[PDB]
Amino acid sequence: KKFLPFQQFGRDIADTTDAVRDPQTLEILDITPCSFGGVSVITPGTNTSNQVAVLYQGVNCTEVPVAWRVYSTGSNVFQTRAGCLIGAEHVNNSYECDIPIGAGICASYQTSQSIIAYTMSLGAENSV
Amino acid sequence: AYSNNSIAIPTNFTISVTTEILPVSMTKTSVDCTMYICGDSTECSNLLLQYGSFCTQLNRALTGIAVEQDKNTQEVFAQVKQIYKTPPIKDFGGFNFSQILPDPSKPSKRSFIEDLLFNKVTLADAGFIKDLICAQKFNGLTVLPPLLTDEMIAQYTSALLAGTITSGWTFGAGAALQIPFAMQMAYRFNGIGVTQNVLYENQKLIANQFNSAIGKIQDSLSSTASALGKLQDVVNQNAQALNTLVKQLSSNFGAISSVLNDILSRLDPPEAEVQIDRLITGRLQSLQTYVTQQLIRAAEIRASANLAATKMSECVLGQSKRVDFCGKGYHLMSFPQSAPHGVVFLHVTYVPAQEKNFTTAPAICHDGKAHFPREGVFVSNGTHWFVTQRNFYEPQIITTDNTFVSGNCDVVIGIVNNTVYDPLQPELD
Amino acid sequence: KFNGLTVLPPLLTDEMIAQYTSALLAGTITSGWTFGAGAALQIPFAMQMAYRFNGIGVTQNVLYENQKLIANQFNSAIGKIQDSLSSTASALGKLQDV
Amino acid sequence: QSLQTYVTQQLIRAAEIRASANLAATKMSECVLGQSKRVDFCGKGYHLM
Amino acid sequence: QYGSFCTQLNRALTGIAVEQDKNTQEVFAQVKQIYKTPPIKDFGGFNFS
Ligand SMILES: *[C@@H]1O[C@H](CO)[C@@H](O[C@@H]2O[C@H](CO)[C@@H](O)[C@H](O)[C@H]2NC(C)=O)[C@H](O)[C@H]1NC(C)=O
Ligand SMILES: *[C@@H]1O[C@H](CO)[C@@H](O[C@@H]2O[C@H](CO)[C@@H](O)[C@H](O)[C@H]2NC(C)=O)[C@H](O)[C@H]1NC(C)=O
Ligand SMILES: *[C@@H]1O[C@H](CO)[C@@H](O[C@@H]2O[C@H](CO)[C@@H](O)[C@H](O)[C@H]2NC(C)=O)[C@H](O)[C@H]1NC(C)=O
Ligand SMILES: *[C@@H]1O[C@H](CO)[C@@H](O[C@@H]2O[C@H](CO)[C@@H](O)[C@H](O)[C@H]2NC(C)=O)[C@H](O)[C@H]1NC(C)=O
Ligand SMILES: *[C@@H]1O[C@H](CO)[C@@H](O)[C@H](O)[C@H]1NC(C)=O
Ligand SMILES: *[C@@H]1O[C@H](CO)[C@@H](O)[C@H](O)[C@H]1NC(C)=O
Ligand SMILES: *[C@@H]1O[C@H](CO)[C@@H](O)[C@H](O)[C@H]1NC(C)=O
Ligand SMILES: *[C@@H]1O[C@H](CO)[C@@H](O)[C@H](O)[C@H]1NC(C)=O
Ligand SMILES: *[C@@H]1O[C@H](CO)[C@@H](O)[C@H](O)[C@H]1NC(C)=O
Repeated sequence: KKFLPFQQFGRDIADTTDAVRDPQTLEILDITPCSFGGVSVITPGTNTSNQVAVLYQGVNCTEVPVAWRVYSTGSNVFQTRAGCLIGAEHVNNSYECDIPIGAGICASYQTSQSIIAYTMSLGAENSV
Repeated sequence: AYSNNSIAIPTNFTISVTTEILPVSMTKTSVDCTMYICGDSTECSNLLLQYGSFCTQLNRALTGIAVEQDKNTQEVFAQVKQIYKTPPIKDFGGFNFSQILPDPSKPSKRSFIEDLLFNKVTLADAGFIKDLICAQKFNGLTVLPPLLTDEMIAQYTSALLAGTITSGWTFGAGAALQIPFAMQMAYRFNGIGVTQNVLYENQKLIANQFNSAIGKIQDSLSSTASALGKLQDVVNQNAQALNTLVKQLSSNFGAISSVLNDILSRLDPPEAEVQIDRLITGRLQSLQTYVTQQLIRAAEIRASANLAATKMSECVLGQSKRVDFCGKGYHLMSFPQSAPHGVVFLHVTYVPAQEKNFTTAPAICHDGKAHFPREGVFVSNGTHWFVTQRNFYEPQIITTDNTFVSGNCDVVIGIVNNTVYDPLQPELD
Repeated sequence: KFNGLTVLPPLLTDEMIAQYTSALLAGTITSGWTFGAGAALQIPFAMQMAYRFNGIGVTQNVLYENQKLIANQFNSAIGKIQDSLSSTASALGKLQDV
Repeated sequence: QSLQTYVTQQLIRAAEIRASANLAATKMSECVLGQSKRVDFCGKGYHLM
Repeated sequence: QYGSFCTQLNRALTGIAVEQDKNTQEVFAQVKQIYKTPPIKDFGGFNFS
């Protein structure tokens, strides 16, 4: 941004500063908020098992290791258009949707049992 | 020109195609209290715990709306659970469906008209992994992606068309049963009361009219701007509401300042509380207003989505007889297309034209007997009498195979004299 | 009214609505159900009733032999409607509630 | 606060009236401009007009 | 010092006010020619007066 020589700040629609001028070396710095988002826990019933997977919404995976932490070791970290998914492994088959994660992805609990994530299937194919 | 012995009958017809747009869903949104009100402040949070469970309730409400949206889409589009395909050879009797069938030369296999529709509407907040966009987002406001991507809805729509044109209305009741297309159309005329030999003798005419009507839809859509107002309104309203919510963070509500870090960096706690409390009250009221109006809009959209599901079941998978439910005229058939946040129906309909004048009568007295039409009506060409069907002028001689007898001819008001020809006697003649 | 409160007039006056209704009746009784699908095509009234019995599964024969009986019953029914309306008070509750 | 209460209740009533108006439009279109076969949609008995 | 409560209230009430006229238009404007009934009233014995 080209602060003119007489200017000092830059404000937001909600009256929050988002640029500034360093009072010693007169240069312009942008200010950006840190990352935030929800946390979704995906579970089969407690009657069936005590295992879970975790979804960090709208957050690129790298920043989860940056910031309980007994899962982020991973070995099965996966990046979906809905966020960063941890604790579930990716298969190549397509089934019908069981628990909806979003953006076309669902997850289920199956086989030595685990939690798998796949792309839902619309139905069988047929030619008249 | 009403009169008590005059009738008017059509002599030609016209095939009409028209469009209808319906909203189905809207944008899923999520808001976080403790960020919207007390951003990054522990004093404010401890002050907010004294209100109990307002914020849990707000989150539950918004989540309910968010789920209901996906339910809406599922009801409207998932009417079939096999993905039919159309054969490679396109001998459809002379009808041309090129502008509504899928097109492989695009990354998303959408047809021509679906591309026009997707370029007409200017959507925002797509929600996928990431301008007023970020200014909004920086305050606890997020947008979630829908469950069905835009490339799956297109598959559903192409399945519905392929089924409709290769099998008819049978795939909506059981297994799909094939049948040539021209014979399908003959059935669909017997549906509206026109004899079926009218199609086999005017087949090229009908095909040409259908093709031209599709062409006009195409250009009229490719030119005019305000076709899709109904969808744009939804988008606009959502954007506006969200914008005003963000603006309300600049107000004082009577404190010394609208910035929370200034109140915290000047005064000592026992006097900072008196000010922070005022800020909390104002902002909490702002959220409640937002959530209430969102609930009411969601109810409206649900009503519209149920209507669209009914039209899909009754106009596309069958042939409707309810008047003006699937267009103006006598319904023949319909085709679906998808548009951003909604659906578009193309209704194909039959409209008579070229009418003429005749004189009529209710019955015929022959030998002290009264003959009535089995199906049709008696008309006079000026000197002679004929029977015809009611929707298309096509006269025939009066015999004892297309009339039936009942009573003598002393009681009907307006009966006329003529002769009724017996088919067997000329064989015996 | 004297505290910021106002009432606006509707766009369609009460004579335009009456014109619309009279148009609908005239079309219905002179042409049948054809004016809702295209151009209006005329047809005598008795024959239109014969069609409308064929619509419910009764032969059209039945009407032409019983025409005066049917006409009389229709007229009497309309008469009862009007006087019953002219007598009882709470017919229109649904509107008064609004 | 009094104004906000007023406006909210008015919005809900308006929604109810809209539903009723859609029903009336359908009855005009199907009972008057045609002959209906849906049972009890246009009265009790077999519909004529 | 409260900002935009009043623009919101006026906006809501205006929305309702317009929707009313939309309702009436939908119900009654089903035709777009104004038919007339003939001067002679030979309707077969029925009486619509
Ligand atoms: C059937 O005949 C009637 C009566 O001749 C026609 O109605 C007349 O049409 C002319 C031309 O527009 C008018 O000047 C007369 O006023 C009409 N008569 C009445 C009573 O209104 C009618 O046009 C004819 N049908 C067709 C299809 O032409
Ligand atoms: C169906 O109609 C389309 C028109 O949209 C026809 O495709 C056009 O065919 C002409 C004939 O040479 C070409 O000049 C155009 O460039 C074509 N348009 C497009 C968009 O490809 C198509 O041929 C018709 N179907 C059949 C079987 O003829
Ligand atoms: C029914 O109407 C159609 C359409 O007007 C008539 O066919 C058209 O005739 C004109 C002149 O010959 C040309 O536009 C074409 O020959 C036809 N149009 C199309 C689109 O094919 C037809 O003649 C009319 N029916 C009768 C019996 O006259
Ligand atoms: C047709 O129109 C009306 C109804 O049949 C008749 O005029 C009046 O209608 C009332 C309706 O209750 C009846 O009491 C009478 O028939 C009439 N009242 C008076 C005071 O005259 C009219 O006579 C009927 N017949 C004709 C030829 O129009
Ligand atoms: C599941 O939990 C236990 C098994 O762990 C079983 O006894 C119980 O009946 C089950 N309850 C339900 C609701 O499935
Ligand atoms: C995630 O971040 C890495 C680097 O931080 C970047 O290379 C990658 O493109 C990002 N992916 C997404 C989906 O944001
Ligand atoms: C299996 O999945 C991997 C990525 O997970 C992909 O590269 C590969 O093409 C898939 N195999 C098949 C047959 O689809
Ligand atoms: C049709 O009417 C004319 C008189 O306008 C008549 O000459 C002709 O015979 C009639 N039709 C037939 C098939 O005779
Ligand atoms: C039709 O109107 C004429 C007019 O004079 C009349 O003579 C006749 O009885 C009426 N009814 C008919 C022709 O059935």
